[PDB]
Order: sequence, then structure tokens, then C-alpha cells
Amino acid sequence: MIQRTPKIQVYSRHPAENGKSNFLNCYVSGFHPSDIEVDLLKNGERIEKVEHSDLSFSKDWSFYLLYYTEFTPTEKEEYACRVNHVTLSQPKIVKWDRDM
Repeated sequence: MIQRTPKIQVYSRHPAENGKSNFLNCYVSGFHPSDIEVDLLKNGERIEKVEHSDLSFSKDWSFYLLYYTEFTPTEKEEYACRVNHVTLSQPKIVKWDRDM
């Protein structure tokens, strides 16, 4: 058996074909086993509609998840990604740095 803690990066992107739109991304990488729970949060509350969830693997024991959706942030709002995984004794919350 092998288990590996996910790395978690939270960042924003504008698709080049539609630069006015903005997407909040949580990239959860290199984890095993594949069982996992991932949410985007706004002011600590789960965002129910997340329109993209793309899972892949490299080696049979390394998984990658890009979890992202359109958003329109204001400076007073806090966004984050919350991950639960067997390697994590408590949920890991990674805040979105608004300059990223």
C-alpha cells in the first residue's frame, strides 16, 4: 500500500478567449488513495455549483484533481479550498491569496 498527502494550490485564471470571466481553481495533486473530498468555500461556506471537476492519474498510485468554477470576487470576500483525505487528520483549508 502507499498513501500520499495531496498538495493543494488555490488560484484564479481568466480564459484567454473570454478574459472578462474569472475562475477560482483548486488543484489537488499527487495524492493516494484516490478517495477524497474537495470543496470551494466562500466566506467559509461550501460553494454548491462547481462546474468543472477533472480527475486524472499518472502512475497508478498518483491522482490529480482540478476543481474549478466561474466566480466574481470582491475584496471583502474570502475564498478557499477545503480538502479531506485519509492522510489529513483534520480538513485542510487553503485560503485563496487574492493576488494569485
